[PDB]
Amino acid sequence: GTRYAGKVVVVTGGGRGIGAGIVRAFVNSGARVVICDKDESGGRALEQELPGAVFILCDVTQEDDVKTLVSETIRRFGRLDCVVNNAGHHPPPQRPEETSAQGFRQLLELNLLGTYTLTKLALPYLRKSQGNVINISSLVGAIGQAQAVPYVATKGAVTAMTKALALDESPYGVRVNCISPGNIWTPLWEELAALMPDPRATIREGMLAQPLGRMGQPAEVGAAAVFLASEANFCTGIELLVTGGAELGYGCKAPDI
Amino acid sequence: GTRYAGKVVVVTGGGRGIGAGIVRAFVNSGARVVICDKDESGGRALEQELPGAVFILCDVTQEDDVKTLVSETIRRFGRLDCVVNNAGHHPPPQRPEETSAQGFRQLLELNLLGTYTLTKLALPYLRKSQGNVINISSLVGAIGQAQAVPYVATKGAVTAMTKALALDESPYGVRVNCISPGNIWTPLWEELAALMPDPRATIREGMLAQPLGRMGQPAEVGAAAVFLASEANFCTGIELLVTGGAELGYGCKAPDI
Amino acid sequence: GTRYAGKVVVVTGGGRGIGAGIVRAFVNSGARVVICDKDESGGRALEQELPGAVFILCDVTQEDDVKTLVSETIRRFGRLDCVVNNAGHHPPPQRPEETSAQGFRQLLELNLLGTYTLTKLALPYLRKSQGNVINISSLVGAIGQAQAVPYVATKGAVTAMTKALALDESPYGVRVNCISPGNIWTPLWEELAALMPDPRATIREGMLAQPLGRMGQPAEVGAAAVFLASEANFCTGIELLVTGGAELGYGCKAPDI
Amino acid sequence: GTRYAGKVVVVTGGGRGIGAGIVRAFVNSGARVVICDKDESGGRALEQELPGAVFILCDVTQEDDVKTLVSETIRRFGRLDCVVNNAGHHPPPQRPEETSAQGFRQLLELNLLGTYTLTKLALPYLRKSQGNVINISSLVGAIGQAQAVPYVATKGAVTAMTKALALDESPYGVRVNCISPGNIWTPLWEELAALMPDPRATIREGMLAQPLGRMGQPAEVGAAAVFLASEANFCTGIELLVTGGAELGYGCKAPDI
Ligand SMILES: NC(=O)c1ccc[n+]([C@@H]2O[C@H](COP(=O)([O-])OP(=O)(O)OC[C@H]3O[C@@H](n4cnc5c(N)ncnc54)[C@H](O)[C@@H]3O)[C@@H](O)[C@H]2O)c1
Ligand SMILES: NC(=O)c1ccc[n+]([C@@H]2O[C@H](COP(=O)([O-])OP(=O)(O)OC[C@H]3O[C@@H](n4cnc5c(N)ncnc54)[C@H](O)[C@@H]3O)[C@@H](O)[C@H]2O)c1
Ligand SMILES: NC(=O)c1ccc[n+]([C@@H]2O[C@H](COP(=O)([O-])OP(=O)(O)OC[C@H]3O[C@@H](n4cnc5c(N)ncnc54)[C@H](O)[C@@H]3O)[C@@H](O)[C@H]2O)c1
Ligand SMILES: NC(=O)c1ccc[n+]([C@@H]2O[C@H](COP(=O)([O-])OP(=O)(O)OC[C@H]3O[C@@H](n4cnc5c(N)ncnc54)[C@H](O)[C@@H]3O)[C@@H](O)[C@H]2O)c1
Ligand SMILES: O=C(c1ccc(F)c(O)c1)c1ccc2ccccc2n1
Ligand SMILES: O=C(c1ccc(F)c(O)c1)c1ccc2ccccc2n1
Ligand SMILES: O=C(c1ccc(F)c(O)c1)c1ccc2ccccc2n1
Ligand SMILES: O=C(c1ccc(F)c(O)c1)c1ccc2ccccc2n1
Ligand SMILES: OC[C@H]1O[C@@H](O)[C@H](O)[C@@H](O)[C@@H]1O
Ligand SMILES: OC[C@H]1O[C@@H](O)[C@H](O)[C@@H](O)[C@@H]1O
Ligand SMILES: OC[C@H]1O[C@@H](O)[C@H](O)[C@@H](O)[C@@H]1O
Ligand SMILES: OC[C@H]1O[C@@H](O)[C@H](O)[C@@H](O)[C@@H]1O
Ligand code: NA
Ligand code: NA
Ligand code: NA
Ligand code: NA
Repeated sequence: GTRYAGKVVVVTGGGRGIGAGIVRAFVNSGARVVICDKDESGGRALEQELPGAVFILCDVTQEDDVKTLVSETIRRFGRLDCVVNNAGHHPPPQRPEETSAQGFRQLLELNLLGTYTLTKLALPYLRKSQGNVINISSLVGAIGQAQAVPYVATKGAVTAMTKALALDESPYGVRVNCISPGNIWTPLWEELAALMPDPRATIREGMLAQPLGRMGQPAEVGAAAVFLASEANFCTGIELLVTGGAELGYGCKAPDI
Repeated sequence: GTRYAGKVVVVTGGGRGIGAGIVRAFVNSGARVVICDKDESGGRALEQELPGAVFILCDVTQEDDVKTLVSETIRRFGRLDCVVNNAGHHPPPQRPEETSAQGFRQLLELNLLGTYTLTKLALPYLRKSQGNVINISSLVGAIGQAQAVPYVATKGAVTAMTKALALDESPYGVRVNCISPGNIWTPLWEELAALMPDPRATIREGMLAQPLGRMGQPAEVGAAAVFLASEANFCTGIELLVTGGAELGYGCKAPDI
Repeated sequence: GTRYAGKVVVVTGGGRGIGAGIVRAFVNSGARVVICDKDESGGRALEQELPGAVFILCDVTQEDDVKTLVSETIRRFGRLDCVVNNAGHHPPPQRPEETSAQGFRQLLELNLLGTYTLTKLALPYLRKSQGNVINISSLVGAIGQAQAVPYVATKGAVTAMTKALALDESPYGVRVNCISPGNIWTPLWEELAALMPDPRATIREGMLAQPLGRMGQPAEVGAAAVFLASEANFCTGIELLVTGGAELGYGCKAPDI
Repeated sequence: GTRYAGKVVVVTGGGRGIGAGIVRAFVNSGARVVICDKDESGGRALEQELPGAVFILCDVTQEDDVKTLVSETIRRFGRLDCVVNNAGHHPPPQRPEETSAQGFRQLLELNLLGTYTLTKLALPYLRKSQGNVINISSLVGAIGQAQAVPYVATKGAVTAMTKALALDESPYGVRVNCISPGNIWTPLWEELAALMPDPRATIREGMLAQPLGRMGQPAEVGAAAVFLASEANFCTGIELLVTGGAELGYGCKAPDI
């Protein structure tokens, strides 16, 4: 309850799923948390539930929303120590020929440029506090995924951007790291599975993609985020895998012709 | 002179630098090559110089230019076997706070979406020929670079997109690979160095960033591209490093406090 | 003080350096710790200093020493939750032609087979407790190091072995992870630097190999180990980098000929 | 037929499987090849079949055999340009608790130290010719494999050793690279499958572990080796994946508990 006491954290997309798990983990570590989300429902309830968390409506694709998010965080709490760029989306499975450049641009706006924009506006305050940035990327940025060309590209960009910014901000004492989750059971996972012919079979395949035989939990991503913020003082530019071992070994991906 | 005989290759940004080296390597392997570039000067001369290469003016950020590039390649040569997505740019060094979302969008349009667009329009023809895609990414997508947040992000996206598309096109027999060059001596390298306070010192630092103690040549990237196209039939989704060992070992990147 | 309460941890090479930092971190988390070392001096003092830590003399290259280490841990504390395989050595810099197969075998015995042997003897007890294995590898297993062919090979083996065992033990609920430190200021670092022509210059080069501009501390590796043991329940087979960003960007490793 | 004309290549384990494919590829490129193998049957026949290849009986675990291999290569052909360290073995699947330290030592002797020993004895001659080293590692050194702790560890060591030696030999102009094959259809693959309850099912699983839906061929590893030797002059310390995409995407490796 004291690992991150006295610190102020902003979590984007904090109203449900991984983001809400990260919010809870930081509150449990003693921090004050600003929950950013484009939707009011989950985040407002979380603000009522958790002493030490407050909700600010903010769409990270809207630069003026993000400017207000940062200025209100500083006005209300007087410092900013950690930004967790969690807001993002995975579209339904799409074959490459079914994608469009305009859909790709829109997904880049959320998954990549929203992370870029908040980070940029927050960095002057993170420099003052020797704070840190945590980006939520994805394992599939590293290893690929089927029927997800735009999504995979956006997460490869987030992971690479994390390393570039880590280099640039290292002289100023600001660490920049990312977490790459694998299959985490969240409302997005449940929504995507419900679109499939056999949702239950899709969910079973998702569980068995991990050597551990289950999906991950938001709380497990949250613990990884609290570690990076509060105890990983010699880590910058890392990609922390929270995947249950999905990237390990041979599997079903499809004699020598 | 026969490793890729009878095949038809499109090289974007083929008028100078790495692209021209790739053009030359494919012509030397027996292929017919379409040189795409937004600038006429280098590519037109290359078409006069090389029997088997022709020049088509085409800005890869302009979807209708790219549509015409593909339709003219098919009209003139009757097949398409390999697309090399080489067109790209590295801006001058820029501190993160000096970047803009709009500059970032513009660089994504070239380095990422131009590659996406040509690949999409070419894939129906590559399926017919069991052809392949070669994207020119960058080592710094993998390891980061200072003062280059947008550039690094675009190359992380290209490398990840390569793996996603490799998965999607594997059932159709179309391989998708990338080359990640390190420091290659090209007109872009020379132009960026000339902007620096001490261009000669910048160039010396660039040479010594490699264990091999020199920069790479366009011809060396070209040989790697010809290998991927013509002889790497069990390679898909790989990132072929052509970096002189820059990613190896400890170096100068900046007692325990 | 409660994150790992009630748990029992064995740390090899725990008498000084990173190992002692790991011992301290686990004691501070509420665990009981068995300090294994081949030398009595540091570990015996640490046992007097820390309530909750005890010292067992044990050379991890001697199978019967390791058998007794495990049986005494169980006899004295009734369970085993975590094994930290930290014992290892880095020889002085050696050019490849100055190495020997017999020196290579000896270093494999310590850095690789000692880790293998303790893990094997501990796994029946870790299965009962759903415990975990933490191996201390090295960044240079991943990126290489000059004048260290045998050492680098042993750490590449440890990191790979970690992933293999993670796969094998996943059905039994036992996680297997590794930490790859970069330059950590330890008595070994100080001893190796003292052998060099200009020890102070060697130490300065070591600090500047990190974007953060300093070396790491044993306490920072220890915090990473406590995270992996106590809060990383969806992590198995990962390589957690604790390197200060040394693997990022271009540096001094040595125009196109 | 001229890419590697006038050059002299040693291939260990060249009598069958991948090694024989590499021998054939180098002969087809114009090189003279010394086939090293511990067994006479395949290699002697290959020497009769291929003008430009000769067979030398040599067990790479026996230092005096390897000394004679190098001295006879120089005596008979007057130079040495490339060493391909292909000899190696994969034991039958073994659960971790079924392995032994002594079995692990024996596999290290072949897969790791045999590569080390030939490389060491060859390097004085490779320096004179600005030649290169190609080690045959494995994809599973990078991603792990089930029931193969010793094997995986040996290949992680080979890949890491490749990078270390690349650093050390870069000032002398000698490149050191590795190839990491995935599932390649070889007599070893066929022998291991025949040990399983349902060999045909094991082979089908092996094919489907690749997005390409087949296993690789020795000839495909051979083409990769010829590329590294003859045309990859700015590549050193790389790991060239010849895996059919097995490392890409999610698969079958085994809702959030
Ligand atoms: N669930 C997984 O398996 C998984 C795996 C790897 C990575 N990720 C990443 O984790 C993050 C969270 O995923 P999730 O599964 O929890 O998703 P989710 O859809 O359950 O939750 C996302 C939250 O972000 C909010 N959000 C979306 N767009 C926003 C915007 N423009 N501005 C502000 N808030 C916005 C949503 O309203 C929602 O509350 C995403 O970046 C995702 O790419 C998820
Ligand atoms: N030079 C290096 O060290 C280096 C290193 C790693 C990666 N790369 C990548 O290699 C590629 C080539 O780089 P280079 O150094 O040869 O650059 P360059 O600037 O010398 O050549 C690039 C060529 O692409 C053309 N081009 C640019 N924008 C275009 C567009 N919109 N449409 C069509 N053609 C366009 C240019 O006119 C030029 O002829 C780029 O993708 C770059 O990111 C270069
Ligand atoms: N210091 C670094 O920069 C660094 C970097 C990366 C990895 N590592 C790894 O971290 C680990 C600890 O390194 P360190 O710098 O603290 O070294 P150190 O030499 O300061 O401490 C090592 C400890 O292990 C003990 N030990 C050695 N051989 C042993 C054996 N056979 N049985 C039992 N105990 C034995 C020593 O007596 C000593 O107390 C090693 O595995 C090393 O390879 C260190
Ligand atoms: N087959 C695959 O799927 C695969 C995948 C990845 C890596 N590899 C690696 O490729 C290499 C070749 O494998 P393969 O499948 O062709 O095996 P193989 O068993 O079919 O052929 C190996 C050859 O090496 C020889 N050899 C073995 N021990 C030797 C020794 N001590 N001295 C000299 N020669 C010796 C054998 O007699 C044989 O001719 C090995 O290093 C293996 O680990 C193979
Ligand atoms: O959101 C999904 C996902 C999964 C793994 C990742 F690493 C990641 O970043 C996101 C997801 C969920 C459900 C799905 C269902 C079918 C197909 C794809 C699906 N993807
Ligand atoms: O274009 C450059 C570059 C270098 C390495 C890469 F891997 C890459 O993709 C591109 C470059 C050139 C010259 C420079 C000069 C100063 C700073 C950065 C520079 N970058
Ligand atoms: O022990 C050293 C070391 C450094 C980095 C690592 F990643 C690692 O595993 C071990 C070390 C110390 C001091 C030195 C001094 C000179 C040369 C090498 C040296 N190596
Ligand atoms: O030799 C095998 C192998 C496979 C993939 C690799 F990447 C590698 O280095 C070696 C192999 C063959 C057949 C098998 C059959 C069952 C289990 C494992 C098997 N392994
Ligand atoms: O909807 C799937 C899961 O999403 C998670 O974020 C919630 O914490 C779980 O209660 C829920 O089962
Ligand atoms: O401008 C730098 C270099 O660019 C390369 O693309 C050209 O082939 C070289 O002739 C030139 O020296
Ligand atoms: O010897 C170098 C360093 O080693 C570390 O393990 C100790 O904790 C430090 O007190 C010491 O300065
Ligand atoms: O035994 C499996 C395969 O091994 C390869 O090395 C041979 O070239 C093939 O003819 C054979 O089918
Ligand atoms: Na509240
Ligand atoms: Na022409
Ligand atoms: Na004590
Ligand atoms: Na012959």
